[PDB]
Amino acid sequence: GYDRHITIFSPEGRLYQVEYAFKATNQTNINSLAVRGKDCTVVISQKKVPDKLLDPTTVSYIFCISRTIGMVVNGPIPDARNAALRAKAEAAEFRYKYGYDMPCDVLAKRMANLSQIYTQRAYMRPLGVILTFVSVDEELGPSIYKTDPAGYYVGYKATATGPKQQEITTNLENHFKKSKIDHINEESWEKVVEFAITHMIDALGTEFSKNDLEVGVATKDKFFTLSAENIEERLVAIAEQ
Amino acid sequence: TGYDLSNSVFSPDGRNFQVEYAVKAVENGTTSIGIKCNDGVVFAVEKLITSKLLVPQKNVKIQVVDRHIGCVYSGLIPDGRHLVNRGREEAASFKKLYKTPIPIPAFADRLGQYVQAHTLYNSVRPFGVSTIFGGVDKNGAHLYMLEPSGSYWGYKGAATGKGRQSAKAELEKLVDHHPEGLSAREAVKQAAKIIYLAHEDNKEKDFELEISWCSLSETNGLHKFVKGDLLQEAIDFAQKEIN
Amino acid sequence: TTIAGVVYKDGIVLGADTRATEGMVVADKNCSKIHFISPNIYCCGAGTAADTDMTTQLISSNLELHSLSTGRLPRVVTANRMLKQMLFRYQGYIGAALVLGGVDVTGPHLYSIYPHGSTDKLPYVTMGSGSLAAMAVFEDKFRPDMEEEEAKNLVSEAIAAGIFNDLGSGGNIDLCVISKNKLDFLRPYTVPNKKGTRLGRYRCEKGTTAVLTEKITPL
Amino acid sequence: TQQPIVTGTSVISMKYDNGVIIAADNLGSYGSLLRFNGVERLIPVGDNTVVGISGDISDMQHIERLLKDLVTENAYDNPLADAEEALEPSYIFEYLATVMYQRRSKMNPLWNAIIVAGVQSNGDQFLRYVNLLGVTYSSPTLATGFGAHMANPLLRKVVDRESDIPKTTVQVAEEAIVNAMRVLYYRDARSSRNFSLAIIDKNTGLTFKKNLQVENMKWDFAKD
Amino acid sequence: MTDRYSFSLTTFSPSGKLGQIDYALTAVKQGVTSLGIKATNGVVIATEKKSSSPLAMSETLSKVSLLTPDIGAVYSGMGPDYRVLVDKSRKVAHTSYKRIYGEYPPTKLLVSEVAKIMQEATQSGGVRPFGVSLLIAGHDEFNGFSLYQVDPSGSYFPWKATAIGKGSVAAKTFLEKRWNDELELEDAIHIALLTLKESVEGEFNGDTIELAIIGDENPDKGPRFRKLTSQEINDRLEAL
Amino acid sequence: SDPSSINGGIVVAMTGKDCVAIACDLRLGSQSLGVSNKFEKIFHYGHVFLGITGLATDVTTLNEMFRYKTNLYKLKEERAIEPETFTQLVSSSLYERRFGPYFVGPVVAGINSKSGKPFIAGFDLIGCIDEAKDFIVSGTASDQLFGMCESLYEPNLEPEDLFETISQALLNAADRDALSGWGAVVYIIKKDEVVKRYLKMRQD
Amino acid sequence: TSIMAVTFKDGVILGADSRTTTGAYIANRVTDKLTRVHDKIWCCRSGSAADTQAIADIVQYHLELYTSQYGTPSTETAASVFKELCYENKDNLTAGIIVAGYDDKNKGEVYTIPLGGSVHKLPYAIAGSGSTFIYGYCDKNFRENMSKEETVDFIKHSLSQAIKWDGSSGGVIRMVVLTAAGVERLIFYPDEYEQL
Amino acid sequence: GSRRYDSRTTIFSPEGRLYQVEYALESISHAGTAIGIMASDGIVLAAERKVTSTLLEQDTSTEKLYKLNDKIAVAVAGLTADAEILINTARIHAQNYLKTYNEDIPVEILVRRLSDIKQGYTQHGGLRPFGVSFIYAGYDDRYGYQLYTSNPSGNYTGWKAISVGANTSAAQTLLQMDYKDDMKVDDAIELALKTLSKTTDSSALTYDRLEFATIRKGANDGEVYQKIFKPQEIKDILVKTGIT
Ligand SMILES: *[C@@H](CS(C)(=O)=O)[C@H](Cc1ccc(CN)cc1)NC(=O)[C@H](C)NC(=O)[C@H](CC(C)C)NC(=O)[C@H](Cc1ccccc1)N=[N+]=[N-]
Ligand SMILES: [Cl-]
Ligand SMILES: [Mg+2]
Ligand SMILES: [Mg+2]
Ligand SMILES: [Mg+2]
Ligand SMILES: [Mg+2]
Repeated sequence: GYDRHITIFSPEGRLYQVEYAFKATNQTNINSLAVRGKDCTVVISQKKVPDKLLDPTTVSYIFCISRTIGMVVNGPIPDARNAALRAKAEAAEFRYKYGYDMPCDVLAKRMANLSQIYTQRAYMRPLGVILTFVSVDEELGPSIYKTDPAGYYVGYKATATGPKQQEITTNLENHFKKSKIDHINEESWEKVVEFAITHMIDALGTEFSKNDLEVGVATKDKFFTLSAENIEERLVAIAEQ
Repeated sequence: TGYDLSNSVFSPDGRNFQVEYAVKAVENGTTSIGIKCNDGVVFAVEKLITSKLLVPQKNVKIQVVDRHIGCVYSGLIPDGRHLVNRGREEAASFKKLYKTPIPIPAFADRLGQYVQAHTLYNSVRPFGVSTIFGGVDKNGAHLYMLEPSGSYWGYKGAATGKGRQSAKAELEKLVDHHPEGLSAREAVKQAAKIIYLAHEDNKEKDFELEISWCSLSETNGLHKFVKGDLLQEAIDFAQKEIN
Repeated sequence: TTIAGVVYKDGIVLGADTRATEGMVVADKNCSKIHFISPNIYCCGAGTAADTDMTTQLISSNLELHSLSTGRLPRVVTANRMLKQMLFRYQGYIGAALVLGGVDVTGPHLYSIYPHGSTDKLPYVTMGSGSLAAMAVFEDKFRPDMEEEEAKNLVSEAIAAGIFNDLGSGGNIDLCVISKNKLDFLRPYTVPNKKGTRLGRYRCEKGTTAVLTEKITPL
Repeated sequence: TQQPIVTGTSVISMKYDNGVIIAADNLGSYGSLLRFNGVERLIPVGDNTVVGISGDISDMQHIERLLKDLVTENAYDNPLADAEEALEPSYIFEYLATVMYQRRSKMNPLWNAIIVAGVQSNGDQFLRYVNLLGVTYSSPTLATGFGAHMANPLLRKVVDRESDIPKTTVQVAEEAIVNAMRVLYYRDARSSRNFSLAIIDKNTGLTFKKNLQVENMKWDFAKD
Repeated sequence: MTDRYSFSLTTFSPSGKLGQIDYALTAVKQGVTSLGIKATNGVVIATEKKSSSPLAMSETLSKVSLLTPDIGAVYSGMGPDYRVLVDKSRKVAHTSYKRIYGEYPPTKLLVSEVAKIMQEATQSGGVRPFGVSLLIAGHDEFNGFSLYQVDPSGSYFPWKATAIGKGSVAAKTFLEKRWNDELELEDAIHIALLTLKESVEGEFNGDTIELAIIGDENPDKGPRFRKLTSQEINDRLEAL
Repeated sequence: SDPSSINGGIVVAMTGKDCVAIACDLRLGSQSLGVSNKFEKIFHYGHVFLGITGLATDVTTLNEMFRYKTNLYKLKEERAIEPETFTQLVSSSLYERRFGPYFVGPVVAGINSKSGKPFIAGFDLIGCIDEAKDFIVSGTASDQLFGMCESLYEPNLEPEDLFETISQALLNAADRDALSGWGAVVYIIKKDEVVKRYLKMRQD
Repeated sequence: TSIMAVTFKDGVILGADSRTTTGAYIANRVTDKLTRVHDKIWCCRSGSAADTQAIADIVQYHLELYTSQYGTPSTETAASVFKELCYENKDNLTAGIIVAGYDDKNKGEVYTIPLGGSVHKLPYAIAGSGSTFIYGYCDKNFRENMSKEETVDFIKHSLSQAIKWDGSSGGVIRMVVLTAAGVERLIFYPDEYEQL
Repeated sequence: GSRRYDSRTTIFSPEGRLYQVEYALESISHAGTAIGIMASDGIVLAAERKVTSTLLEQDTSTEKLYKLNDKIAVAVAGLTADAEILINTARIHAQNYLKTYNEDIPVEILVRRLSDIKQGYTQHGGLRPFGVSFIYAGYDDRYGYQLYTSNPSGNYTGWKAISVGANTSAAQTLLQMDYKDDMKVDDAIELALKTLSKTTDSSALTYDRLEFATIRKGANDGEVYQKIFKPQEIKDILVKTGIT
């Protein structure tokens, strides 16, 4: 049964190493969510600091890839950082060669094509991570694109990733079935973040403090992550209505 | 089964058993710790005196990287040395290009990516060391701890090796009882104590205490070894606390 | 060669003569010097002709593959970069002197690219042996935000200046008008010189040439 | 093969009874243009060595980094980095000498003349020269470029052979060096008034003197 | 890091089977149904857009890809493998052909180049075969309209009409009855939409179906490849 | 010293009405010394003809190289190469030696078998295409041929009118060049017959 | 070419002419020789246009990638990357680059990199063919901790003279102001500066 | 490391056979039968296509008979993709030889070259061999008409008549029974089709299940002509010989 140890076909036409890399994805036990506004793309993720000895400021699964592109990772941090460094490098090389900022989807496809190589070449293992890329693209507008260990990638209106992804997905599906639009019809990103947090609370059935969340926001010409106090202000507004 | 026979193979869990087996080598090693203080960091390590024939103060375990970073590790000592050699190459190339000495978070990822690379192929073995390291850069003090998987985080205090649970409990008390912070000279004393308390897990043989520190006020942000009177003052403080 | 370009209100007007020379001799009187890079970007070419042709073809090919992967129209800056970085790498040995003009998502852009890998971003440019003649016309009469038919005339007037005053330049005037709504490839835009009419027929009558042997093979 | 662009002129030096003195002006010439007036060309390595460098300033800055990097590297896994296993003048020199000759042998020289002045572990005076060709030599007085023609003659009147070194005090040697720097300022078209001087003594250690100036200048005979 | 896999991962078993090729074909079998039909004045290729989630924008995921202006491709099997074959096919159509001859390759030669790439994954060191079967439809001046199938082995066959993946056995029987040598392109599109409806479970409309044609030139030439819009498919579903 | 004028010789090609003509001299020399009067410079790959002037070792090499390439082309494509396609192949092949070129002056001539359109083309030594309808000239007496062709030529000539035009252009140009002549060949190419004629000319 | 960078109280200002010549022909009379390698790190370019453009693009790339990993680079770091390229490729380059940038910690900083590939940190720097004519003027008139208006006038007067005497220099005087407040672009036309 | 997963394609069994070559021959034994018959005035190549549907476009299809140059052709049995790799290599060797010597490559030289390539995959490199057996039909002015075969081992031999692929045992007996040295092309055409008609695993032999070719010097002015038969022509020759 060496067809389960390396990336070759089993008799069923399956790559077990790819499937087991998908299982490594949930090893962190963190749920992420991404939604789109009019002018923005918001990505929120659970933050869990179990050890009191940890510096909580260094515990992050959201990455600033370029100025326009942000990336949240569902999976172990070493593979997450492997993917982050490569994505940063690719985005910088792109801008040098082609003279304009790498689009979110072009990066997603590039990282996906790399992920595909590990599923075909035997010496390389897949990374045990799902990469959700976010930006406000200058051509396509608010963008969410996701990559996985299979080398699959696709654009999203909104998405969710993690152990309880199905609960979050159906919660989001139901809201967009009502509104009948591909986005959160809201001017300010502040309120799109408030939506994202609110719909995660409802879906997961857990309240959050400022230190239980981690928020990334893409606007035109910059992606940035929110501080604990910026999130606290967001949580106050949710509670007050 | 057979998923644990080769490095970089995912088990049906989603685990890399070879990395988890490297952790067993780390757990087998001597106790090492790190303490983040007000304007710097302190590193300390338990050195088991196997025999009377060992020359005191000569078999140094803590290693310096560049002039401002200290590294200490538990587990397979040669693997730790290999990782520091690489760290020195990384810190050197960084300074060569960018002029400034390598920042601690920047340096932490350099080691992190290299250790992670040794979990990507079956032709290499993972590192048999957890590495505690840090120093002072332009943004102040930073303490890190880096595992065989390539995982690392920032810490207030860190501990690894055979006496890690004992040490961790002691580090957690310091964090609770000093929210405003710990001074560099306090941290040297506390480091000594914690190694002495964590020695109950390696109590058969007697040991030798080794401490180092970077502090903005006490060492001008440079890594120095604690020697002579300051070392003896810390040993006396530790010996008093166990009794 | 006289090649030129201007930025006008709605977009870009490129211009070129049609004389290809070997030394002092004219090999082609109607040879095309305005090249296709992408559907929204064209390139006028001067200097060494082979280098001009192959450099544009390679960057056009690479931009086509880039544009298929990204699924969106290519930009002038990426055409500019790809030409620039290649020409620089070859340290002037690829003697391509280009006027690169096109219309992006970010609006109209015009560049001059030199053999050594320098580029200038400008509202008007001229290159080739007739650049000074053409540049005189632009310094005389250019203004920003021109209407289309005005810009067409100015470029045509600038290429003409080169045609008549520069010996390296001649033949017809080709234009290429690029805007968001259209691409007009005008070849020829003007025929400023009539072909010289011959007064005699000097063609020989059948059987005049002395043959030794003959062979016929069918296909 | 290159050509030197921004350049430093004479580095001068001599041995005396307890140590060595080295000096060099603070100018970075750009051909005839006296471009940079704040260039330090004496670069200390630890507390027992000063490397004085003339010639191409970019190549000097490269060598400056190699020495800075050498100190870092010697400290690695070396508990006696500030004691018995500290860098010696002879180690620092031999390294540079190896580098200089290796580079000339690849036809890509570091376009400099270097004098390594210092004091060894056992109190011995170290003073040795190396240049872009890898040519090395030692003498009681050493000087590079222009100073070889004007400073050496004056300094050799103080220490003419080995046996004069124990007879020469630090005051006599420093006066001689400062005197020689004045003579060079009158006569070297690519020198400057402002200079740095460094004494490495086996008792008093490294004394580094910045912002010195040539003074007592005889111009009064010009008016006639 | 040494890529130590310098030896074949596809080898002959005692029975004469190449296991990994057969297993790749099993992966293709599990994939969603796609088909191709050749008319007299065109070719049509079609597949189901099996959306992994309703939140996912299935417009971004193109199963039908343009290779050259006159050649199109569709697949059944592993999507990521298809994507990198399309990348290489597009590139080889420029490097080994267009930059040499100043024109795009004919359908059969581009097919042959893709087949070569897939064969090499079947014999080279340290790789598994591609887990896709391709259906390549195209036109060129001297061969006219053509439709090819390309399997994980690297083997390729020209077809009048065929189907691959999930319901290919049933779909091929359906096509055998309906196909003749006097079909117009519109007749072939009609048959494609009928044949594809059998293998589709859920929603059957322009948003869940991807369908392209190689036909007349759309205004040096115009491109013969054209991907049908979501509206254009729905119009033909009313006359179904 | 100048590689393009050691061995000498010329090629000219013309278009006519439903026909093309290509012609060349027969000389090969070492500068002043005449060596061969049987060195033909026109070759064919199917129905596409290729004249090549310049350094004779490169003439021979390129002939062998284009035979090689067009043979493989035919095996793969299952059809003979066309003039338009071959022209692009020549250009590519020449430019891939951009910084160490073949010292040659090639001339393509032929009729597109499908469209029936007469086609000619020329190239510099690094593959820039002269794409002229009227005529293409090459070799040591190119200037002489340009003059002859510009005054003698007119469009849409019948095959045997065109023969007299191209032949007189070649012969009279060659007689004003020291390094050309020693015989000549003229191909008259039609959609499905080719007439090859050797010309009588002065042998000095 | 006449270019200069001058530190002042609130930060630093870069200044440049706009003339690019091919021999005696002015190829571009509206050249932008002040190029941005980071938000508040810019450079003045002199020498081969192909070389200085190629370098500046590589630097921009390195500092973009530095920022992705380690946050905003110091002006010193930018100068070091410029130096590394210029020094290691000295045999194949003709580039004289002034690097200028604003940190909040360090405030305004100016580094000059002449032909050799050496680095020199200075209060102000002048460079290009036209600089020779204003060494005297600039030395006599420069003061430290000037106001923004004084530094704009110092650069304007200086480059005015550089332009007047150097044929290789001319056109408009462009400037780029780097302070805590942000990045301000200034332009000054012949009719303004010639009458000074 | 990687050693764990290595099949070791280039080793001897205890009996002194090459495992992978033997297994590749087993693969080839299931491929559609190909027959070569050499007459005094030409060579015949006949081959049976496999699986075939009514929807397979036959006139633009080539799985069995390929052209190497104007004098030499091959019939394939095994993996078609593997064959095409080797065929394009062979096509180049012929043109390299033509370029070097200005003469067409002799048939045996081309055959040896390909066979030497196949051999290399059995002795080094650690890769699987090519699962292909060729019948080479060719002419040159030294030996005249020649038939050869090669197989995955890299061994090649010359023949008067030969089969590869499926039912070669049965096919070779039927050929050995009816072949004679004075035979002519038209008779060999008939023998080839009769042999396939008896050895086929199909119910009947039809035009759509065949590829067919002849190498005749039988041309005007004694020059060699390769004829790859079109679908309609194979149908005519099937009626002529009396099989359909
Ligand atoms: C005008 C350029 S100029 C006089 O320098 O301003 C013109 C532009 C042009 C012509 C043709 C095309 C075709 N697509 C595109 C752009 N260029 C020339 O006239 C140019 C100088 N001529 C050629 O390059 C010429 C073309 C032949 C087909 C006649 N080839 C040559 O002159 C070669 C050049 C060469 C030889 C060796 C090494 C490098 C370059 N002549 N020769 N021999
Ligand atoms: Cl890619
Ligand atoms: Mg793998
Ligand atoms: Mg003559
Ligand atoms: Mg003669
Ligand atoms: Mg001026």
